[PDB]
Amino acid sequence: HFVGKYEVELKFRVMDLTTLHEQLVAQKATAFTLNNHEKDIYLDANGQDLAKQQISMVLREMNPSGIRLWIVKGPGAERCEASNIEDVSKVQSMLATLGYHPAFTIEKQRSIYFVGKFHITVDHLTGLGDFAEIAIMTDDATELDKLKAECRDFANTFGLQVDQQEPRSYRQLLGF
Amino acid sequence: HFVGKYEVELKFRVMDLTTLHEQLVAQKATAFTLNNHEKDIYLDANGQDLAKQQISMVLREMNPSGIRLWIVKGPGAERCEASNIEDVSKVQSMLATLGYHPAFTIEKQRSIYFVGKFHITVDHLTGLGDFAEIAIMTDDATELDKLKAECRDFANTFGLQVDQQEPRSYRQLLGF
Ligand SMILES: Nc1ncnc2c1ncn2[C@@H]1O[C@H](COP(=O)(O)CP(=O)(O)OP(=O)(O)O)[C@@H](O)[C@H]1O
Ligand SMILES: Nc1ncnc2c1ncn2[C@@H]1O[C@H](COP(=O)(O)CP(=O)(O)OP(=O)(O)O)[C@@H](O)[C@H]1O
Ligand SMILES: [Mn+2]
Ligand SMILES: [Mn+2]
Repeated sequence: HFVGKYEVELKFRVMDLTTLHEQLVAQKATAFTLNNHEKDIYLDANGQDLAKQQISMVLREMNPSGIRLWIVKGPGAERCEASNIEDVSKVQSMLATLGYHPAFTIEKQRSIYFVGKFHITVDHLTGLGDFAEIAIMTDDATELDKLKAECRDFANTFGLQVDQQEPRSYRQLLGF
Repeated sequence: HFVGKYEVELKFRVMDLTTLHEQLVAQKATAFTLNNHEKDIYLDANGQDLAKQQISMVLREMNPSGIRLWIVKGPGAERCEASNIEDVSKVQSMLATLGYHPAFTIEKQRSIYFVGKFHITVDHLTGLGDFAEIAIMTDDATELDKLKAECRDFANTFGLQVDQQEPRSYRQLLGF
């Protein structure tokens, strides 16, 4: 379900979890992972070299699913690739050797559902509240156009409205 | 078997493969991989940033074992860390995003054996000949001299003499 170099996404603040969950129930959404605590360590060079290029690099641990990912996001906000990793500390030390060191951490509760080709990701962050992201994976930049708007069609059928859209990343929201 | 941020290693030209193999049987070596094709893609930044720090970074595929490794050697002597990865192409693209691109590729045939704490590799490189590496990984910097001396003793035991020692790396031997 996670194949491709691009994650076409639309993110929204969620005003009621009840109606969101009813729609998930309505549309026969498949649960992939539910209520995982996700801890994301963001790494950068000592002069913020990656952020100066619109790139984020993260080591993510998700519990209790046990999933560990190395993620490189950017440049831009569709480009995203990740790799499952066995050992977060081994990868972190290897990256430190290359000059990347922890810069900050973002924690969240996350659930991920599927409806056909769409991912619906439901997040809760301590300060900030509830969010949902509609996303579609692709490997072909030559098809990015259709997908977004389609995340918009799906989001339109889903009760996630423009007035609630949130274009900022979590690092942007948190001042990192 | 492959635990540590330090790797003590001695590489030898092999003048007599028959003696080496006969000693592998006599010493009850266990084969970890036999006659694998190993393709190593060396990666660096456009300005050779890693080489300038005596760091090498490799994505290795070994067939038919199916082992895939991301390896960061250095900076300088005796430092090496590796992680298993599921997909070379995927990590390669991730590293390309960070600015590291294929600089050159080395191919070889390699068998890897264990005798107690020691690793013995038997390599053949088409333009160059037959080599064997004797190696021990550790996290402890205080024993590196002892371990290297143990490797040299161990090697003599396979008919690999002090005078067949090869301090140059394959990348150096191949003009990279
Ligand atoms: N279990 C899994 N296996 C493989 N890849 C996965 C995965 N779970 C997620 N991914 C991939 O890794 C990417 C991670 O990106 P996101 O989770 O969207 C960052 P985020 O925390 O939402 O922050 P942002 O809004 O601040 O950018 C996903 O787009 C997806 O492609
Ligand atoms: N299956 C595995 N799991 C984890 N680590 C491994 C592994 N196989 C090998 N490694 C580690 O990664 C290192 C890779 O380095 P080498 O294979 O020595 C590069 P090389 O091709 O020999 O050229 P060189 O001449 O520069 O040494 C190994 O020495 C080993 O310590
Ligand atoms: Mn996201
Ligand atoms: Mn070697």
